Order: sequence, then C-alpha cells, then structure tokens
Amino acid sequence: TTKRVKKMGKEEMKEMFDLVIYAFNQEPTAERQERFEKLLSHTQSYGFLIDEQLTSQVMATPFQVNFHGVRYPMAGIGYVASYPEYRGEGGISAIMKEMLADLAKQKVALSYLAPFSYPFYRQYGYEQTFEQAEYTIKTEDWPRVKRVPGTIKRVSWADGKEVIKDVYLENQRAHSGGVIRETWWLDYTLNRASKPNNQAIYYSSEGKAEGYVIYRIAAGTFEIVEWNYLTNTAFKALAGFIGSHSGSVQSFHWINGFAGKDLNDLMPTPAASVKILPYMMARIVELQTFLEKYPFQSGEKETYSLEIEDSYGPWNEGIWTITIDEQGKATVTKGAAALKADIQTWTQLFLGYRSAETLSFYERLQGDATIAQRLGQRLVKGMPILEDYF
Amino acid sequence: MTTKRVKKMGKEEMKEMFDLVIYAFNQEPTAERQERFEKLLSHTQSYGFLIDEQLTSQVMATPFQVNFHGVRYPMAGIGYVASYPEYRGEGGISAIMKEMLADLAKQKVALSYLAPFSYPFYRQYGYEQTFEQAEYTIKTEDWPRVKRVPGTIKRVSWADGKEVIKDVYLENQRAHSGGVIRETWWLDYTLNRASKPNNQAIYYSSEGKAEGYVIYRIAAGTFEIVEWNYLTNTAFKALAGFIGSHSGSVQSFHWINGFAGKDLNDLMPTPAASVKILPYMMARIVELQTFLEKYPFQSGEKETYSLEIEDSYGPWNEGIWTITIDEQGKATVTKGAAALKADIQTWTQLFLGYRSAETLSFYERLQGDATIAQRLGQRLVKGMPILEDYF
Amino acid sequence: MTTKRVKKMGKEEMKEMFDLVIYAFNQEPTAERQERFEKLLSHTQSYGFLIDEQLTSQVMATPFQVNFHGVRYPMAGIGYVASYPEYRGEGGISAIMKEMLADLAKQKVALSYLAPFSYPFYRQYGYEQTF
Repeated sequence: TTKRVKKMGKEEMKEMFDLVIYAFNQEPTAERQERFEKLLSHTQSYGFLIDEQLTSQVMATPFQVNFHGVRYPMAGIGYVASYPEYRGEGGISAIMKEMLADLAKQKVALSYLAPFSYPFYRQYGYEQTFEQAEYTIKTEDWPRVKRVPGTIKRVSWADGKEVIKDVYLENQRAHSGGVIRETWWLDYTLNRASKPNNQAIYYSSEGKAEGYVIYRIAAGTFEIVEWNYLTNTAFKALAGFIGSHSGSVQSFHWINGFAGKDLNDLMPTPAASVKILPYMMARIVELQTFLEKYPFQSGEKETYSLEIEDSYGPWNEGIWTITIDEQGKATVTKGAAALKADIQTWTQLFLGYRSAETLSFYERLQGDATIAQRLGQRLVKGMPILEDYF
Repeated sequence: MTTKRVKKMGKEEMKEMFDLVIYAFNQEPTAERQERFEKLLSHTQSYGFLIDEQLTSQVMATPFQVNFHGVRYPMAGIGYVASYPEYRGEGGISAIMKEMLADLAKQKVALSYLAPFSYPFYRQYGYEQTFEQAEYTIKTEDWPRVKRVPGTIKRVSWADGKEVIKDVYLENQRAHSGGVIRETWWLDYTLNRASKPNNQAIYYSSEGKAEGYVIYRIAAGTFEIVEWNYLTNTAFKALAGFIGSHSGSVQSFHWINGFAGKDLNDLMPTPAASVKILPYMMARIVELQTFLEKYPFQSGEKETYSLEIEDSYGPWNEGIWTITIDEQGKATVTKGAAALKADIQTWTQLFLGYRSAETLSFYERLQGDATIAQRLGQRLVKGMPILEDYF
Repeated sequence: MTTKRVKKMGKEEMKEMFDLVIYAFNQEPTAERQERFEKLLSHTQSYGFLIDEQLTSQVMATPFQVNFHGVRYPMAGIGYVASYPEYRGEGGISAIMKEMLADLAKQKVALSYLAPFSYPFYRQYGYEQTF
C-alpha cells in the first residue's frame, strides 16, 4: 500500500546496515559496523519505505572537490542497495528524484558515483567522466633506480597521517576534480585493521616531506595502494624503496587515476602491462552554481547560448545565456550562437573528459562546430582525476 | 688484419641481404616472401657492414613522407636490422647507424621511426619511444546494437577499393599527427598480401561520397578489425553496425590502433571493451635545423629560446641553438650562442607532442627554468603523435 | 655525517631484530612465531648494522656440527639475512660478513652453509653452491 521516500537518521542505522550487508554481501563484523556508523554520521541517507519497511536506499556523502583551483561542493553517491523481493516498485528512481532535487536545493554543484551498471545511472543524468590505469609488472622487470638525496622513514598511521594529507592536497593530480580530503575520511579509507597498509614518507635533504607510498604485500603481489610525489627526486627515492621489496614478491600492482598519459615510458624498458578501466560517473547537479564559479581560461568577452536536456534535473533544463568576461568569470542567466546537449555531454565537456571538437564530431554536442571550438578554448585543459572510492 | 666497412647496398647484393634477413628473423624462404623482399628493396636504401667483403650486419631505411599537423616531413623508416651471430662485438650495427644517420642528415631527412625488439638497444643511437597503441577486445554479446543510418556500404575487392581506401585514410584527422603519407605501392605491400588475406567494405554517404572503410578478417573465432577509419559520425555508426552484423559468427572482436590519449570504450553505453595500452614505435629527429625551420608552432608573439642538445650519434645536432619563433608559425634556427638543456631523445618527445614541457621538466629530462619550459610548451603542437603503419 | 657500525647483538636487541625479520620476510608476528625466534636467538650469534643508531641490517649464525664422512666439523649456518628497505648500498651486509667471517675463523669454525636469495650476492664473500 503506502510508498514514500524518507530521509534517514542514525535512528534507522540497524535497518540500513542490514540492507547494505545483504546487498553488498559483506560479513557484519564489529569493525565493519563501526565504520558504517562513522560513515552514517557524515552522510545523508535517503530510504524508500513500502508499508513502513525500508526496501531501498541511496547515500549521499558530502565532499569538497578541487577543480583546477576552485572548491566545489560534491555529493559522493554510494551504497545504492535494495532487497530482491521488491523488484519493479520504482524505489531507486523515486529516491534519485527527491535526492537530486534536495542536493540542488542545497546548491551542490557536482555528484560522483561508481556504477555497477553504466546505463542504470545514465538514466538519472550521470555519465562516465573518470578512468583508471591498472599497472602490473613482474618483479624481475621493476627497474633499478640509483640512490638519491633525502631520506625515507617507514611510519605509523598515527605519526604519518598529517604529512600524507598535506602532500596529497599539494600534489597537482589532486587538482582536477579530486577530493579535498578530510582527516576523518582519510582514516576511514586508509586506516583499516581488517586490511592494514604500511606507509613510508620521503623527506628532502633540506627536511621537507616531498612524497609518500602506502603499500601492502598480499598473495605474492606488492600492492602500491597509493603513491604521491611532489618532486622528481621523491619519485626516484620511493621507486627504489618499492623496488627493494622485489625479492619477497612475484609482481607489483598499482591502480591510479588515468589522465591520458601512462608512466610505462619513464622506464628504460616499458615492461608494465597497462589497462584502462572505466571509473566513476559524474553529473552537474546545480548547473548555475557550477558555471558561476567555473575557472574559464582568460580571453575576450564571449557570450554563448546553451540548451540543456535533464529529465531528473528540471531546474537545469531550458536555454541559458552565459557571458564569459576577459578573466575566468562567467555570468549565467536563464532565458535566451546556440549549442545543444544533454546533461551527460555538458558534464563531460565542462569537467574536461572529452573535448568540444570530439563531442561535436560524434554529434552529442549539436550546433556550429566553430562555436563549439571557441567555447572549447575557454574550458579547463586536461582530464579530470579521481583517486578516491565510495 | 680484416677490412671492415659500411657499404650502401643495391639490387646486386639482394641475395646476401635476403639470406641474412631469413636467418635473423627466422622466416622460411617462400618465393612469395622473396618477391616481397625485392619489392621493398627497390624502395629502400640498405646499408651493410662488410667484414672482408662478407655482409655481416645490415640496416634498411625506407624513405617515407609524414604528415605532421599540416607539414610534410621526409622520414626514414628503419627496418630489417639484422646481424649474423658469429660477428657479435665486431661493432657492425653501431658502425652502420653512425654512417647512415650522417648520410640521412646530408639528405636533410627530418625524422626517423623504428619498431624496436628492445628499447634500450635503440635508445643508445638517439631514438626514444614516442608512439603507443590501444588494443581493444570485446566479447560478441557486448558489441552494441547500432540503429541503421543513411548511406550505403559495399564490400569491395582490393583492386576496386584501394584508391578510395587511400583517399579516406589521407583525409582522416588521425593521419595528421606524424602518420605516413601512404603511397599506392606501400598500401598494396602492407594491406594486399596473398598469405594474410583481408575483406574490405567502404561506406558511401547518402549523396555518394566515400566517408569510411573497414579492412577486416575472421580467424579462430575473433573478428579482427585490421583498420577502421571514418570521416563522419554517420560513417562511424554505419560501419559499427556492419561490424556488429557478424557477431553471430564470432566469439570476440579485436582492434589494435594508434593511441592518442583517449580510448573509445566510452562511445558505448556499456564500456565493456578490455583496453590495453601497448608501447609502440621509437623516433628521433635526424637533422634538427630542417626539422625546426619547418615546425608548425602556434602563432603568438615573437620569442627566442636558446636550446642545448646532447646527441652522441647526431653530432651535427649538438651544441647551443638559438630559436626565434615569430608571430606566425615560423622559426629561424641558428647555431652557437642555454635556457633549456636536453638529450635528442627528450627533444624528440617534446616536439612531436609525446609528453608535455611540464611533464619532461618535472621528471628533470628537460632542464632549465620551469617557466621558460612552460612558455615553449605553449608554442608546441597539441596532442600525441599517431602512427598506424608497421615496418 | 651519518654514523655506521657493525654491532654484535643479544637478548636486549630481541624485538628490534624480530621487527626487522617480520618485515623482511613478510610473516605475521604471532606469539608462537615470536617464541620460536626467542628460542633461535638464544642459540645463535647475531650481528647488526646500525646507521644513526637504528638497526638497518642483520645476519644470524647458528652453531651446528656436521658429519662429513665420519669427521665432526663445526659449521656456521647463516640465516635471517634481512635489511630494511630505506637503506641500500650503505654496505651493511658486506660490513657484517667481514667481521663475522673473521670472528668465525677465530673460533676455528671449518664450514658455513646458507640458503641464498641470490647466488652472485653471497659468492662475493666466498660462498659457492654445493647442495
């Protein structure tokens, strides 16, 4: 009988943890329960009740993203779950409808998620905007690196977590739509007794932290869990530190954000096997907030007319005038050189995942290709990079 | 003791060259394969190393032209590098490389490409990886359904299709970042071989213009896309639905093409292709001055850079060059003044667009002020180079 | 600048050594594993290399007797040769192997055996494959 979408608090914790344990098939240990309580305390959960029974659920975690120097509010969507006996009741679609409306009411500008199925979330406005590079190299193929100035210390999480956070945020890879990571979020993702990592930090000869590796050895593989460096001599120092484990390992493995150029050619022999994995999908949530802050390249005052289609974001739908002044600043205005595209294509275009020239060729960005080209020269250059999972 | 010498080889040495190439690459001497060797030899300059007048090592340089962002450069494609095992350490390949690079520089060859069995082995002569390949493998059930679109597709014989396949290839954007300006004999040499036969189909638009082709074969349950080029989105969808029609007779589809920084997997509703990035050919600038005087720099304001080049096997490229890039593309290039310093490997990656000024500056291969490196990077060509030919 | 020295080790150095052996050989540090290492340590001569007074490398020699065609020979069985990965070419195992082979000859040991990770590596200190 009665169906309704409900905002969930920590009074509904046990209903939601039982849905997430079922949907994701995870053993409900005391550690996994307190990580879920920690995440619940930072997230907005939306539930779908049929006759007051929670049958589906979507969580929206609030993040800040660094997009080429601009702070954007970002909703990280995760734990999409529903019980199997409620097929066809329209639960996710009802949650997504209120949730997106809610996040717009809050002026959230962007939203990311890791899809079990791409078409399933593309129906709600999302589109692939992120890719990952998977490197695998045999232990005999890890290259020999000469020793270099500076020092590396292996480090407790307690003692290394604050230096690891600052090195990460200062890194230029963290500046293309990456998460601006909070202390709580870093502890939640990288400090798990169920699956423990080691950590080592590079310090310059002058004493400054210029890099770090987080790593584990499991099942004969050296897992490079994360590897960040701010200078070339931090890169070479840590590459030799990793390489030193080669005797206890049959291969090295690393998955990180792909932005169009892989690292295989930095070796004398390009011996890494390299795969490109589809990664998260994204969508512009509140389009006016997104374009008002957007860091356009500086140039001549230009004005554009954009038509948006967005069936789950009606507040984005219709024709906009955007005038981009000689600096990075745009004024955005509803009402009306027309260009036309769905919220999926505009999101790939503005986050920099595909170029206006390409999106014009494959006819997803409709309009005079020469006008698509002038707009493309005002946009951010280079693909967006995401090195966080949720 | 023994007479050692590098000789420029000709038709009269063909049999001694063929015997050495049959040994070094372990191929059986089919009369068909000697025919193909004679055809290549007549289009190539071979340099041999003779010890007491016996041919012991060889390198071949096939003269190609290359379309680099609108600019046509003479390129020497290097292949059939072969030495007999008894003459290890006698210095033959190195002796050939030194005389041959010098001769190719006399001819004002701008660029040289090769496919290496070993990257370190060719790096010592100034070559560096500057090309990559994307390998796609998709299961037959995962090939997407594509609605029928306007225009027609005809399956064609090689004789009826070769000159249209050449025009659509040369017209296609992906042929404009360092790719071979393919001559008719080279297209026949690579894409019409008795021993590895292909099918071909051309897409004509609704007004009759050839706007795409696929060259393909089916072997051991895999549909092999040997080559697929398209000038319009409607050509791309028509040919994609044509490759898709064979899905009921095949267990997977497989495609290796040149990689330029972005794979095609997202052009499907389900990005179900397995995508692997493969190391591909190496390249070097041969005659630096010819190369930079023709280079299509971005327009902007006049700037001058002094550049220092290390280049052991290209000593005519070495030293400090002053380069002044005017408000249009044009550079004037002078020797003997540096803000930026690199070895010819890094300058080749930089100027062909393989890596950025920023990246090569960060990893300390391009040395000098990072801000000067930044500004020279702004005058350079955009996007990675693409090669879709093998030799 | 950096201080470096070979030091003979003992019971007081136990956990510094156990933590190096757990890291280098990637084993879980259970109570059983620690008791057995405490047992082996009490029958072994152990050498360490300190750099700025931190243990960085380590070699153990267990005194065995060997039956060689009727003759008893004292043999030093070398094992748990371990280095932390922050240090490389600080000369640590080479400095240890020099002091330790000299100490073993002073004690009149006739033979040493070890399970090599690299044959070229221990062949530089005189060892050869014999088994």
